[PDB]
Amino acid sequence: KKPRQKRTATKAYNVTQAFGRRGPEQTQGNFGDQELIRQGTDYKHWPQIAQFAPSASAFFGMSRIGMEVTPSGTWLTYTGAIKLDDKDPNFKDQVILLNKHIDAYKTFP
Amino acid sequence: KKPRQKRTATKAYNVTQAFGRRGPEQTQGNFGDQELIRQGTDYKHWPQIAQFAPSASAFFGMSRIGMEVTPSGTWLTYTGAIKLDDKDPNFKDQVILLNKHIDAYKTFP
Repeated sequence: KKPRQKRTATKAYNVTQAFGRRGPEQTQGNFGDQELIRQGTDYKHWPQIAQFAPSASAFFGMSRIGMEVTPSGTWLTYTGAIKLDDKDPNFKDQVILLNKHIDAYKTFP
Repeated sequence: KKPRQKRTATKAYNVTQAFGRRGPEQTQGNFGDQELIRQGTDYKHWPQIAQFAPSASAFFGMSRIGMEVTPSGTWLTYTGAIKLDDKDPNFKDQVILLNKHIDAYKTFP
């Protein structure tokens, strides 16, 4: 189907199916509690997470972009940081929501 | 206008105006030669670059997401990698196009 970076997780094709298991390794995603993992973009608070994701123009404009070649193939690398607005009246709710998903897999039964 | 991560660069609002000057530091973008800097999404080969940009779902599914509280504010950190298809006949040209823009800023004021 679609290249991995263009996939959209849903209830029918979830975060694990599209992007693999959450874990600690540099190759793994770490974001998502059990609800977000099974629902993807169907998750009730998805829009509040998607407001932090970069447009294509911002992805290539804000990030440090590189190319790394490994035994698995050729990779476009990306790093960066998005500053939350502490004058956003939703700031405190945004922190709480991001805190619920970052490394949430560590607590899974 | 838009938050930084949702901005769209164009000739009318360019990569420097939207995302700041290219540079070597951690929250400095390093991507784009003078033509892409000037034109943003009006760049003639923008679709060949944007094919590698992640969906919101993939950005939060693939990336390693962190939160840092520093003297400057609260930051959402992100790292990851997007696999190129080395079997795509277009692979060689994709690599040339990306490398044209990665760290181009080092060659001009």
